[PDB]
Amino acid sequence: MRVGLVGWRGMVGSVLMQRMVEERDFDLIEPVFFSTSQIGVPAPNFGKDAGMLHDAFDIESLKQLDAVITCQGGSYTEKVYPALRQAGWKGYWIDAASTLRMDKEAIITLDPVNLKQILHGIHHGTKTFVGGNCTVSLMLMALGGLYERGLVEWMSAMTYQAASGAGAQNMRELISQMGVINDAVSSELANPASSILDIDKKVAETMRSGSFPTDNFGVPLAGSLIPWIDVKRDNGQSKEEWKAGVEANKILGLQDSPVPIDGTCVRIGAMRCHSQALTIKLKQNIPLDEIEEMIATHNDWVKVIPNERDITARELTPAKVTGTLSVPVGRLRKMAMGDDFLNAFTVGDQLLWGAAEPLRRTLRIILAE
Repeated sequence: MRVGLVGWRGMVGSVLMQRMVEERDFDLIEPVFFSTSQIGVPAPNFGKDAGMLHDAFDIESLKQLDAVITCQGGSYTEKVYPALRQAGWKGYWIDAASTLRMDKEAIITLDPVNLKQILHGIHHGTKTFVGGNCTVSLMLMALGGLYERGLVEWMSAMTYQAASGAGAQNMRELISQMGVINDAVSSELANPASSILDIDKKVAETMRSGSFPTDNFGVPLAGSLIPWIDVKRDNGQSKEEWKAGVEANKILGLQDSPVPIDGTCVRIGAMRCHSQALTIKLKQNIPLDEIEEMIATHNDWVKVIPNERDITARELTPAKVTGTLSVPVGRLRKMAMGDDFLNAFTVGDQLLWGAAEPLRRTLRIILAE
């Protein structure tokens, strides 16, 4: 099967390859790599020889591919996806960008959760599959048990989003900022007896000095947070706080009867793991004993973390999760407001499940058919 990869050198594109190499995905497909900067040059060899690089903007070149997995982003998809369809391409388009997520002809992929919805589409046309928003898919990879059973009346989400979400450049800024802040009070920290409030004062001035590296975020992220992600919408939500409902239901396939979901999406200085604090409103007071099972059983990556202090500290943090496909969820307890009020805190790598993993898995699926 002739599959082209686009935007594969990018940040997501890279995790995508690492994983395809790990799962030997390259053993069931004839790969063709795409670039926009220097066609003709040899192509990467992750294991097998894949010839040269091809023109990612060449509609004619793509027409000869059965599959296209692009992590090249929206601006690319907007031009090339259309051009490719109208030119009669009936092949499979596996995209990471949000562009086609809300299109009728496109299925948002997250099999662990919606394998059903995917297979229907596979046999019944559907050639355009898009991955879901980093926040939503990690959320579902944790609360998959409850949702799949329509057990949820509504959910309130307050997030702790990693910088990776914004782009590679932002991660760099985050660590530069952390650097710039230590640099300001480096010595004073050494002297175990300096003035704590003086250390603070400086740190504050620094983050405040225009010379603080904020070209990518606009304001400081390290040592602060930004209670707004993406563009403002008509009502009060941001497109980030919005992709929540619309996209979540689409997957759950329940748009004319959708579970209410809203909350505040905040950026915190974490590298690549999104974290969420959910106020889950269930419909029927269910024993926590059973919520854990439904949850724990939904898929092989969600991991329930005993609501015990010490272990939660080791286990439910960006620190532990980053880089892994594990999706911890803990602090599971009924809340001060009724036994149909379930509290839950989850951590998840945004580059894997929140972006790349679904894509490669989807391929393996479409193949098993």
